[PDB]
Parts: sequence; C-alpha cells; structure tokens
Amino acid sequence: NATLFNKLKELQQANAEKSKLNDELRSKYQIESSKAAESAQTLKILQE
Amino acid sequence: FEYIDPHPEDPRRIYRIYKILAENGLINDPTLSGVDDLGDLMLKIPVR
Repeated sequence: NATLFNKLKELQQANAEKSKLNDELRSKYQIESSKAAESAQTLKILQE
Repeated sequence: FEYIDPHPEDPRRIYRIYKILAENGLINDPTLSGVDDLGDLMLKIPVR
C-alpha cells in the first residue's frame, strides 16, 4: 500500500513541476521568436 | 493540471499535417522545418 502511495506522490511532484517548466520554455520561446520574426522582416525588405 | 484534456484549437495540429507530407517524399525537410529546400512538387510561401 505504501509502495503504491509513494509512487503516486513522486509522479504527482513530477506532474506539478512539469507545468511550470513548460511555461518557462514558452516564455523564453516567445522572447527568441520575437527576434526571429523581426530578423525575418529585415530579410524581407532586403528581398524587396 | 487539465493536461490529459487540453484545448482542441491547438498549435500541435499544424505540425502533424506538415509531418504526414514528408512521410510520402513530398517534403525533403527531415526535421519537419518550414525551410526553402522542401522539394520538387510544392513551393513554400512566406507568411507575414
């Protein structure tokens, strides 16, 4: 019973930290993708 | 943590569609990246 309960708890902890990890990757992904988009726009006017 | 049931309108959709194409030789981009050297049957159009 205790084995089952502790596996549940560690899985719960992993699940709890995973969301915030995803959010952080999302945040820094937006940060870089901004500069990606503007650099694309520079290359666009160069094509023009 | 509703992560079993996320939103139906989802960013993940586009990738799977793009993925299935390169499984049939239509796209020669291996990492499933929207870059210029796609192949011979189609032609990527930039999105602004």
